[PDB]
Amino acid sequence: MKITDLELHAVGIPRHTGFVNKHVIVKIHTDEGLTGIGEMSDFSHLPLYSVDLHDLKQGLLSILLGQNPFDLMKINKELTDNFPETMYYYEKGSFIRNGIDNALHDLCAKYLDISVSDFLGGRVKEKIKVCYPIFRHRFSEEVESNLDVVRQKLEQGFDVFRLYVGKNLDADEEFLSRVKEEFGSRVRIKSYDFSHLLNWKDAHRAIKRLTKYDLGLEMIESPAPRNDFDGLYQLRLKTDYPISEHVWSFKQQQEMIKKDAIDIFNISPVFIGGLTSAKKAAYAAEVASKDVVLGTTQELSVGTAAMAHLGCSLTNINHTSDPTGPELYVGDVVKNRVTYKDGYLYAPDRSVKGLGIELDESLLAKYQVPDLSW
Amino acid sequence: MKITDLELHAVGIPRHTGFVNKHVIVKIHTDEGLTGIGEMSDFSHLPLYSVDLHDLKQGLLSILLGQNPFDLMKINKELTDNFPETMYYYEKGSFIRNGIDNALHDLCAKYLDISVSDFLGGRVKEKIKVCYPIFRHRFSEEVESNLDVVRQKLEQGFDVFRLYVGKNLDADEEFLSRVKEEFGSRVRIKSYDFSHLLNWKDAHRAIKRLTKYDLGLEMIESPAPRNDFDGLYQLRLKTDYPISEHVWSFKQQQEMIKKDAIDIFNISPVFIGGLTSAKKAAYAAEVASKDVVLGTTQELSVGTAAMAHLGCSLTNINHTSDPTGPELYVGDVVKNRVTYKDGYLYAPDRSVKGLGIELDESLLAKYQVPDLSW
Repeated sequence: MKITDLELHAVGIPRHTGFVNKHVIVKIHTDEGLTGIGEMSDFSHLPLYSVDLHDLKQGLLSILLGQNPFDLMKINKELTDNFPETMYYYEKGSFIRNGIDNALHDLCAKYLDISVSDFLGGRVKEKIKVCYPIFRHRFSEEVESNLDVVRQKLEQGFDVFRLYVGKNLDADEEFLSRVKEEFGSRVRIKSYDFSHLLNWKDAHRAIKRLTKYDLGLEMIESPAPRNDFDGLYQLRLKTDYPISEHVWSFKQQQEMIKKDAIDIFNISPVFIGGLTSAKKAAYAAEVASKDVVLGTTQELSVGTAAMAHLGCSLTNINHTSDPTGPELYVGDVVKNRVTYKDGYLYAPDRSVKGLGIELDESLLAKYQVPDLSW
Repeated sequence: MKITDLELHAVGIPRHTGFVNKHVIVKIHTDEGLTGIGEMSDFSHLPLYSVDLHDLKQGLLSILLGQNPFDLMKINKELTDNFPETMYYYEKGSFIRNGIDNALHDLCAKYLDISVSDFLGGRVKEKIKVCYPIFRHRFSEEVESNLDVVRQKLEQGFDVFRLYVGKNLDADEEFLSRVKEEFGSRVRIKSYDFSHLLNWKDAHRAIKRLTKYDLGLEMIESPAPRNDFDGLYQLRLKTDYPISEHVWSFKQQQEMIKKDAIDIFNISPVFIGGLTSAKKAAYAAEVASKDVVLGTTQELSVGTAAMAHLGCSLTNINHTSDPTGPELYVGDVVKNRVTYKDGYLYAPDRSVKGLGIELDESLLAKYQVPDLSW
């Protein structure tokens, strides 16, 4: 009923590339003993500075100590007050707020003996279709390797992928051409993701040549520089396909809504500050009669589980989403990881109170790191 | 866990004028036996036709039968599917959806042994400031009577009122002048409500003369015809004070948000289809960095209790609200009515699971009526 302590433990999980992303596993304790778990991921993004976890624990406790975890609106306002939105995609304050708010959801749900799902409005479906990533080709040589990825993942159930483009357009068409002639309708590339790397006119040129390949194309993702609302709008009018963009702040989302700059709002709790903020963003999109899809993150099973519950509760998700964080790592820190089958992300067992994901202390100690330093 | 039946009982409560408004008391039953209660009010508004309750019960049951009350998002989508939004202030389908969604909230909360408050994000405050209505003067003769109302209500704790203006402007200034010289800063008229009766230019003229009296004025309410978004916008730029307007549909709200037509969104669950829809509207306003206030309704304690819980959960309500439905009637159908003290509406006891309001069967039978006919 009352928050009494907080634990912030940093962990580093080696990716299939050897590189290690650092995450923070959150534990919110209470006077009665129940504990809510959460995850602060994506700290491995610019700006090139690291946050002092000792100091962060202290500041977060000063805010949370003695509070009722059920006062989500009150607590989130206090979190936003201390960790302001900045219209920047990778604001570390967002990851921080996300871990806390998500842990509060887990805590409240456990207390009421219900799944986080039932705390988010229930189920509209039990799973959401996701896609597997094919990272941008810099050389036409990497094509073959990516073709194998499609081959391998298709066998594992992933028939839909998202292609990060923009660098070497010739290499992208070759890849698209190769995948079309080898798998045909067996595989779909639901999106061409520009990652804000091109100005809108340059993206328009690329879009015209890549869309010559419509392998179940659903949308064009991030085809303009960050916060270039007028650019997104122009591209939206010149592009037959839906334009999608990530939501990283309410001010940014408000600008896109007011300008009718995009077609699909790509939402991820980690980039907007948690489930509470993500729900607000999804509802603002719903009121504006706009579609939503869940975005990609570097989250492990704890953070991804939150997105699974969120996604299965929304009524305005009619397209393929991107949460595949667990696929980036071999290991994790839970007893049982989230389930992906036939290219779908499943919401955790509704009969299990809380997040439906449990931590494995041995794995936590195994991947533990002293800080979030680069 | 599963909805098994529905009860729709019409009641007519005589107002302090003798006129009787007809409401519908909703009861959603489940296989386990728990029951959720709700209220469908404001049926006494145009259009001049009445809904067949026998048929309505049947249709609503066909939708709800066998469903999990916790699937709020799913159920609300089905409700919206069958009772579409129409951009009309008094759409009866809205009152209908409101009674059902609110009863589902009561049901879910009772099941989890928590107050509806904790099902809405907790508490930001325990009460919200409201104002007492002073209905439009048609003659300068009614002034004296209204002065008594201010006198009487001020003694009862209501130091803030809302004035419905537009008809006889000379009578309005006289009233405003009389109240200022007799109570001074003791009383406040937080709003001049035009009720969509004047085109924006005519409202502008009235606003300029009435604002000569600033008795703690907070906003100008409904100063343009219904759905006149461009008019509201023009008035918003020419009026120093915040412009407020009711939200009756997401399409309407979306237009006002996109155009930045108003300053304050006046939300009432009954006019937008229930707590679930009202939360979405409040969040869309929050994302747009706009304020919200709760509007007036003809609701008894059951419906008003829902607004009390809602209002105490929001972080963007910094002005005086208008829910005073209970003040319109002498009687009601509950064991204990909602509490108003010092001009504040209090959220029901958080320790009481559900809505915090209980029906009184004897009173229900006492005010029962056969239909919603005019």
